[PDB]
Amino acid sequence: ALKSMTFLLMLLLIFFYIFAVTGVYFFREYSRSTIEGLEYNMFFSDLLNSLVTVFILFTLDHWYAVLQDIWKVPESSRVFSSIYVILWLLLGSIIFRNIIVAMMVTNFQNIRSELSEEMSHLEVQYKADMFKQQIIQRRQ
Amino acid sequence: MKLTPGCFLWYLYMDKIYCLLSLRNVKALMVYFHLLDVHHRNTLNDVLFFHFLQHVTNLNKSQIGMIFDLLDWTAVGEIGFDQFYVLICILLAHQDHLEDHFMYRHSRPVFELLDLDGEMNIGAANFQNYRFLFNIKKQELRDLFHDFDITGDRLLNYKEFKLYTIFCTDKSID
Repeated sequence: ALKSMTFLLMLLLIFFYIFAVTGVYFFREYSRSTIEGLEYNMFFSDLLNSLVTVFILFTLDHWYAVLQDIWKVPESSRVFSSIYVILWLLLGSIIFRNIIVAMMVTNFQNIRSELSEEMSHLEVQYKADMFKQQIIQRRQ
Repeated sequence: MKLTPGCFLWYLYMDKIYCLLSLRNVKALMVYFHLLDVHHRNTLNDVLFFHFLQHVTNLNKSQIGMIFDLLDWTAVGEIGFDQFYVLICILLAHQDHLEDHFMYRHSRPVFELLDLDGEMNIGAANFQNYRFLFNIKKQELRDLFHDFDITGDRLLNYKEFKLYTIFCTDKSID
């Protein structure tokens, strides 16, 4: 399986890279604001913090609460930012989870396929062996 | 008798399967085997076999040990005189160009020498042992194995091996 992980892994990490670096300077006014009462401020502060928080969005834990904690930013009619992060989390999570489970069950499929063709070839060889045993017996 | 009827028939088969039957080749092989076997107990030690191989063919120690292990099917730690004669006939001055065709012709069964497992299937380890015994390129051996493995299960049947040997002999003759 991990040998078969060739291109999908770098596709996953490069989508992570592009989406994280896009979302760095999207909720910039979340961490860079003068609001005293906030507790998810550090999530969107640094580039490494951006990687960690978009990984959190990828894992999809408390995305509701993350969105309400970013709602303390002045709502600019949600025209670009909230739809961007929601689309990113949903698309990335479902597309990558689905693609990995699909390719893993495909790996199981061809494992069983090569196993079954091996037993079929063994059965064909056994039939040929038994037929040649009849041929040899009649040849004596 | 002329050194037993079994060896007489073996010499007759060798003369029928080879263009030249030489002169007292079996007698020279028996003399060398008697010289190697100090105790004359119809067996030779691994050290004596390695010394004889290094003195005659100048083979490597690992190659000599692998050849001795392949020849000693009984796994008793010793090599018999018949096994030593069979190995000498299989070598048959392997540096010669016609020796490659002689090895391609192999013997009457011409399958058990390659099939060390004996289950009518030759694996990658057996192919590597054959390529160590007789000089052949790794890429050429891989191509030959890929051509022989029609089913893709990496197993060589007796009929497929015989057909491949016949095709190789026909290509070499033509």
